[PDB]
Amino acid sequence: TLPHGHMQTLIFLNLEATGLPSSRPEVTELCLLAVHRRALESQGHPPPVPRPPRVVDKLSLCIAPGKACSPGASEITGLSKAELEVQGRQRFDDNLAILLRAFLQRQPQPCCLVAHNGDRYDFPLLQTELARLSTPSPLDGTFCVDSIAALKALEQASKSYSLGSIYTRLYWQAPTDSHTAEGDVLTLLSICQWKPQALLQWVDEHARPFSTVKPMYGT
Amino acid sequence: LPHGHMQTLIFLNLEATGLPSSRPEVTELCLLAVHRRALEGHPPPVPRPPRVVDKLSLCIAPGKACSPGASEITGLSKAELEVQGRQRFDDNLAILLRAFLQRQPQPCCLVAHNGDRYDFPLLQTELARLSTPSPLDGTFCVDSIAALKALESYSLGSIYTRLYWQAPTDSHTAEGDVLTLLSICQWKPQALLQWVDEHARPFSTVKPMYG
DNA sequence: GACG
DNA sequence: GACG
Ligand SMILES: [Ca+2]
Ligand SMILES: [Ca+2]
Ligand SMILES: [Ca+2]
Ligand SMILES: [Ca+2]
Repeated sequence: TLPHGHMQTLIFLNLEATGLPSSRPEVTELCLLAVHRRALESQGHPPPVPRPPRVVDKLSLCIAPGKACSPGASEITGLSKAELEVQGRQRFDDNLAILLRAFLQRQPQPCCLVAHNGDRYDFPLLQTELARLSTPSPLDGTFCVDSIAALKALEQASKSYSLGSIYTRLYWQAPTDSHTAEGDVLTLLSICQWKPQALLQWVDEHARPFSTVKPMYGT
Repeated sequence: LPHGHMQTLIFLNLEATGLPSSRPEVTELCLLAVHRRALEGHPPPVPRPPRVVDKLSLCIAPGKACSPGASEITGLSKAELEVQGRQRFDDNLAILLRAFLQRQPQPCCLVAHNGDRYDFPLLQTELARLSTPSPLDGTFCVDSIAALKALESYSLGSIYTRLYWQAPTDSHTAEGDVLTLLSICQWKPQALLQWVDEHARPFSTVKPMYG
């Protein structure tokens, strides 16, 4: 049975940040890739890496963080507080929320955000970020799900579950453009398309309200 | 230097229900915003995109059906966009576009291929029906066709293949061709910037495609 | 042209 | 572990 009905659109979501949870990191890059459920509802071996649906909305943004990028974040992601400021990137701010709001508003409701390790990373982090704003959270009315739980579940029914490992186990290919918000969100879409009807249903079953996610750290 | 140095280039691409004759409406819109400073052999390797870009890509339900030609080459149709729940070109889109523009240093200059004859007049027509003040007012625009001529057929693909001695990909998706456009524009970035600064014109002076 |  |  379904806790909240059928999610009308899935939003694959990926972030880059200044470091790992222990460093109370900040967002530096954010990608959203909105897909309607019909899009998710395969010939050959190894299985062709699936084409993205023809109809998707994509938002990819760069974000000046209020603190330095740890050296680790800098070398994996290719970003730095200093370069984003050279390119005049604005921070995680009220206008970024209206933007998110308007972007989310264009999607059939309700939404379900899907991030890889989202339960331990992107969600709580996004939650922390948004809590600083005075604009109402534009996420409070969405649902979320962590695609590590999904892939486990799905593979089980037919080992490492990091992004690339799964993508490589599934497709016998290397993921491209790793650690760019968009780059890795696409690879995430690829593995979620592995069994669309099965993932799509696993999502409906496990979706939970974003507002019940705890912030990574406090103010 | 009529309008100072553009701080942001926003490469712009659309899909639509057809060609100007048919009074088209927009079905797909893609914006690729690159800061000025992320723009400052043989055959030349296709250039890479800068690490820092902002991208917005949206499918839009048109009010009129697609012409058979527009469906053919774009893979889109009113019915599909609708059944998949795409909203119209509405006030919220205007609010979204604007929020996106607000994140860039000014002045922004739009860049589109044959934009003076297509995209710009088309967008202006779409935006004139809205109660929101246009988010594009105060922006600048330029036609990458004039740009590429001045720098050197001038179809998008012709140019790409002529500069990089190889084939484009992902045609007639708003994003597919916006990326292509990005490449040929970075063939000679510095020369491009200088020409853009020189020929940029206020979007708000662009006549509507139709009324 | 050259844009869909 | 897995997220940067
Ligand atoms: Ca991630
Ligand atoms: Ca990543
Ligand atoms: Ca075009
Ligand atoms: Ca196109």
